Amino acid sequence: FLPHKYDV
Amino acid sequence: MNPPPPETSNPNKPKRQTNQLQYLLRVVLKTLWKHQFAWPFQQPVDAVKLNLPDYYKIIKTPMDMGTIKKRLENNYYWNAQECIQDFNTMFTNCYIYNKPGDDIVLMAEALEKLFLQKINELPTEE
Repeated sequence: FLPHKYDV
Repeated sequence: MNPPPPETSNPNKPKRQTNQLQYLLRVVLKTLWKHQFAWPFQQPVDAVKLNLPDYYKIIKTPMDMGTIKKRLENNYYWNAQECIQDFNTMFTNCYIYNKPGDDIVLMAEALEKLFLQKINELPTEE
């Protein structure tokens, strides 16, 4: 699922 | 800011080319590097570009396949265990920082499965 790491 | 990357050159460090280390480059790293899920792991995490000011506060032994690749190409390691430790550090960092089941973790899990399958045939040291 959509990862926080790339939620810039 | 980003820290300096892990060391890949050190003239005075004891180092070897062994058949096991050759296998780690030719089979293990090559297999993971070409995978569709390699890309997050092919270079140090850029905490500046990704706006992750906590990454290098949490992760104090960063590791990535770009670093591993350079170390193997330079014959920087002393032994296979040191290189295997770098792979395991890379995976563990991912699982520490990212959320279980998130896309980055899923990617690491796929690479780690392949890692484990390839290191099964690590040759006896010659």
